[PDB]
Amino acid sequence: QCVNLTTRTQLPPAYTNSFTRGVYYPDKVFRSSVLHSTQDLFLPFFSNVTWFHAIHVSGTNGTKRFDNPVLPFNDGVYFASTEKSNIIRGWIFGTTLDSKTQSLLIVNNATNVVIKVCEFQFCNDPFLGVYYHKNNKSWMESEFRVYSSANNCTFEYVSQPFLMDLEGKQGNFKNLREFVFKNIDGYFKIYSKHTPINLVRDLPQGFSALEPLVDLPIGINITRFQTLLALHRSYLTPSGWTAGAAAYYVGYLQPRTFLLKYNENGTITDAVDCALDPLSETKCTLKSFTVEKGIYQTSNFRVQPTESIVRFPNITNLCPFGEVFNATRFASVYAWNRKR
Amino acid sequence: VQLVESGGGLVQPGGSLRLSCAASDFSFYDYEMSWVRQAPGKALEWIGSMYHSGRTYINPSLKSLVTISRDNSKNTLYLQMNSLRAEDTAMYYCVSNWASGSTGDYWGQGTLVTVS
Amino acid sequence: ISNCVADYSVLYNSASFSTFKCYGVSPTKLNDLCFTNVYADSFVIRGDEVRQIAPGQTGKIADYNYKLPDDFTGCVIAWNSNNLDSKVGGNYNYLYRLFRKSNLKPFERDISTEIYQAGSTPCNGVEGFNCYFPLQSYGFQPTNGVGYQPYRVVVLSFELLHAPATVCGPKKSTNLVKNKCVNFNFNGLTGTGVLTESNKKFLPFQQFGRDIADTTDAVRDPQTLEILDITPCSFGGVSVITPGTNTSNQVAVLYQDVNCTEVNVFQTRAGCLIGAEHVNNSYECDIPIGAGICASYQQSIIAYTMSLG
Amino acid sequence: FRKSNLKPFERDISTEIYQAGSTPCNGVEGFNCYFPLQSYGFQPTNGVG
Ligand SMILES: *[C@@H]1O[C@H](CO)[C@@H](O[C@@H]2O[C@H](CO)[C@@H](O[C@@H]3O[C@H](CO)[C@@H](O)[C@H](O)[C@H]3NC(C)=O)[C@H](O)[C@H]2NC(C)=O)[C@H](O)[C@H]1NC(C)=O
Ligand SMILES: *[C@@H]1O[C@H](CO)[C@@H](O[C@@H]2O[C@H](CO)[C@@H](O)[C@H](O)[C@H]2NC(C)=O)[C@H](O)[C@H]1NC(C)=O
Ligand SMILES: *[C@@H]1O[C@H](CO)[C@@H](O)[C@H](O)[C@H]1NC(C)=O
Ligand SMILES: *[C@@H]1O[C@H](CO)[C@@H](O)[C@H](O)[C@H]1NC(C)=O
Ligand SMILES: *[C@@H]1O[C@H](CO)[C@@H](O)[C@H](O)[C@H]1NC(C)=O
Ligand SMILES: *[C@@H]1O[C@H](CO)[C@@H](O)[C@H](O)[C@H]1NC(C)=O
Repeated sequence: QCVNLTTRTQLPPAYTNSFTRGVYYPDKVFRSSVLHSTQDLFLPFFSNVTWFHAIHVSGTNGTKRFDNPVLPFNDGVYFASTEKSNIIRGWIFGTTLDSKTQSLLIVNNATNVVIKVCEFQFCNDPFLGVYYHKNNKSWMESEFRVYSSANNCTFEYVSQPFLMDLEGKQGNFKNLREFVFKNIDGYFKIYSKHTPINLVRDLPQGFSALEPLVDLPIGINITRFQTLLALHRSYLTPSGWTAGAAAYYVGYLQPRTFLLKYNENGTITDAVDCALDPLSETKCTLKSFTVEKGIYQTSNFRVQPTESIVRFPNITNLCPFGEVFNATRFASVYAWNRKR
Repeated sequence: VQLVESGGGLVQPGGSLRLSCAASDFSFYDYEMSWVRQAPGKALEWIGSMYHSGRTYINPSLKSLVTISRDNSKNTLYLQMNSLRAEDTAMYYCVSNWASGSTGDYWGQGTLVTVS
Repeated sequence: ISNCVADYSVLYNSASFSTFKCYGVSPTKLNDLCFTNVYADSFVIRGDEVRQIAPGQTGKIADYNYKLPDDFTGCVIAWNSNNLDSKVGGNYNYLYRLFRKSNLKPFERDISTEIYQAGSTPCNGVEGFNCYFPLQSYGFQPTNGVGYQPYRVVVLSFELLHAPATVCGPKKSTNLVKNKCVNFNFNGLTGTGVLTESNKKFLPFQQFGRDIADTTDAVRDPQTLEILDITPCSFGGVSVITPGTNTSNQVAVLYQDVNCTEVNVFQTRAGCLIGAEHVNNSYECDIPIGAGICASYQQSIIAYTMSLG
Repeated sequence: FRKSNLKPFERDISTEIYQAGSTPCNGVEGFNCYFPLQSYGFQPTNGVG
């Protein structure tokens, strides 16, 4: 609770490669063995995934540092996280990062998920208040240190918690939870899916057709967000915060055009962009994943302008609307005192 | 505890008893204090009302019978009852913000008022 | 109140209220009329002031409690609480106010109990000459008239903010039939067709599905979670086989690709042709029909199979 | 109020009491069956509209 010990880590994002990530069902419509082209917000393939590596255990002796800077939310963001444990408690979507404005919260509270958007009272460090009561040996789960106070709650959500640990095998899965959070037409949509990974750290090259979970009609616009981290009070042992280490990934969504290959069960099998390279853009025109030999006409190239220039007359003679709008006496109806 | 009460037990008719109603801070004292009764079958009857603005408006047939004193160290209220009657025999509560309903108020432990 | 289902229909018939005053909102259509937010406001008002719950009539209460705004979005409701709040002896619980700095504006919780003057002389912290108690109490007696009886009043006010609607109660439902042309309305999907059991394999987040060219084929009812196929029931043009008015008058009519079991009668590949008998012979016909079947008039219209030579 | 809408250029003279609530009146005056006709109040210093 309220631990400001970073002092070293505001590193530039170490961009890596995302091979085939960020594909989703942008609808609730079943399609069987057909190819559909959509104009929505997607993550471009092979793009720079903005890697904000989480708490850094630089290995000499501990030295854990908080690595959760407050990040902007233009139109849509893609999230990836190994999260062997539930290090990240949730998200801090808001606008002003202060009081007098509502902010959307998702809290892990690993018995059930409580999505709340309310008026809040930003503390020194927003994290789930997790201290012992000094009795019952129970960690706290209060937002009273996420925000100094909570008031005027317009939405509360109760359901099964988002983060499921289905490993049960002492690793070798690493459970790369994938999230994209999209705010369109005053709504809020939560997408996630759990997948197994045999790789060490790099994202796999496989395809992850991810299914939506819930839609939120909050209506509150978000332009800025922060992520939560685990915190636990130390003990009387021969302080202790943020047990373990994590690694968190961020990707920004842009309006691109995809064509989605649908299996005969309605699940997405493949996806090809229409703006990366000419071959992929050629497949979009023919609406097929295989194109025979020959020559195709796809689109046209335009030389974009570089700047703007304005040329207006140099006179600055200050038109006399003062004596017309504020005239001493407006003329009669049949004698129009026209003033050129 | 944010709001609590004190004093009570057995009240001697005719005498003076220095009842108390402690708390944790003065910032929680919006907007009213009140020492009321909820008799079985009787409608809402409020015996006291200490206001946030340092005002005590009571039933004209009761305010003469009631002494008023407000503290800020422990944020306790001093009130004295004399010539007691059996109509006050209930779980005598110190309800802060009694008129604010049963969500912005605290109900104390309670006591009894009996006449031998 | 936000994101909840309002049972306005049960309110009208559950019991009897005192008055139901609506302006701009019809009472019966509140079931399907939609707002954004709902406010539940709790009121305790004297019987004489029950008719005074309206913009234009004031008093000791309406001038200093909460002025009624000119932007009402909702209706007032009250009921008789004489058996619960009226008794011989009176009640002196709920607060009055005599005079303050100014009248309380609509929707302003000026709950404070500061000292105010009725005249012009200062109070100096002591209430007295031109400085009176700004708090008093009700009085209700059953031996008095109707205007001096206690009441419990609850008034609803709504919102129409720039946000998606959240509070409406759809108490509308209908049974399910199959193999008939039905003008179904499945959660906003409106159309006509025959409902048949399907063998498709959906996923538990897909409301419906469309196969090709944006045409709906399977729809999932959101009550028991079954996938139902959609098919527009039989249609087609009607053509008349005639030998001409001058020659004769008997005619035979065709129904394109329509089974006559759903409508002499002869079954052909282009629908059941009625009005002509099918002959087992085969002649060089003149009027073509389709799929090798034709028709000719030689003293009734008779259908053949084309004889090439 | 009315049972339904009015056809173009239609006349209404009948003023029979009809159901306006939830309880069956069967012609009984009072609650849930409103008297239809109402009288306006036109004051010289009334509102602009
Ligand atoms: C729950 O209800 C309201 C929103 O649902 C919140 O009210 C907002 O916050 C302030 C408290 O009312 C208001 O500012 C007050 O009003 C005017 C404007 O400056 C000033 O006269 C007051 O001094 C000012 N109060 C202070 C301490 O400065 C906001 O105007 C008001 N905004 C809206 C849209 O209502 C409440 O804050 C909230 N309840 C609590 C306890 O916080
Ligand atoms: C999903 O598609 C695949 C084939 O494209 C199918 O999955 C298996 O198909 C066989 C065919 O009989 C079935 O016997 C299996 O039961 C299916 N696997 C499982 C785990 O059920 C299937 O037709 C489609 N639907 C599914 C898997 O639910
Ligand atoms: C990622 O960023 C670096 C510089 O910041 C740039 O050189 C590189 O081209 C980018 N990678 C992609 C796929 O755009
Ligand atoms: C406007 O253009 C230039 C200014 O650089 C100068 O000749 C003069 O100020 C103006 N010339 C006109 C009005 O012809
Ligand atoms: C006209 O007169 C008013 C007051 O004298 C002044 O505020 C306003 O700016 C004037 N309008 C213009 C176009 O000058
Ligand atoms: C809907 O309600 C009926 C009875 O109330 C019940 O039989 C049915 O199982 C319910 N279906 C769902 C998806 O809740």
